[PDB]
Amino acid sequence: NLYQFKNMIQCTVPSRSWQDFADYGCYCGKGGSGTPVDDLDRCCQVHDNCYNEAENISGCRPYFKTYSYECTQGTLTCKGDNNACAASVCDCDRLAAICFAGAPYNDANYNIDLKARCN
Ligand SMILES: CC(=O)Oc1ccccc1C(=O)O
Ligand SMILES: [Ca+2]
Repeated sequence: NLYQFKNMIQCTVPSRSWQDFADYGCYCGKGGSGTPVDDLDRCCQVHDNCYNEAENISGCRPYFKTYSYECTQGTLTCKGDNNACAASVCDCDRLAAICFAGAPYNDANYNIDLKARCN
């Protein structure tokens, strides 16, 4: 679920407030269309796409599904007790968190005008 995703972010990127990733580029946060503005936005595009794919699983709701995961000593793990939906969503989130940690953050791309620049 989003609360868990937020925690994954806090875990792999402890140097930025999680909010910094909540409204960035065309894909990070609410937005979900257009051309990704940079490598960080591409992380979010793939993440959004990953959620769309999981929604195909009957009864699978990525924003709300609680999965089983651990973040200890610099390592994020999705656990084995996850059903297909939970496993898929956990991996979507895990891969995005890792992606965020390796991507450059451009303050200029935070809170951009989605209606004008992302369609
Ligand atoms: C806005 C939202 O509900 O989810 C997110 C939180 C942090 C980063 C990205 C997103 C997203 O939906 O793309
Ligand atoms: Ca999005």
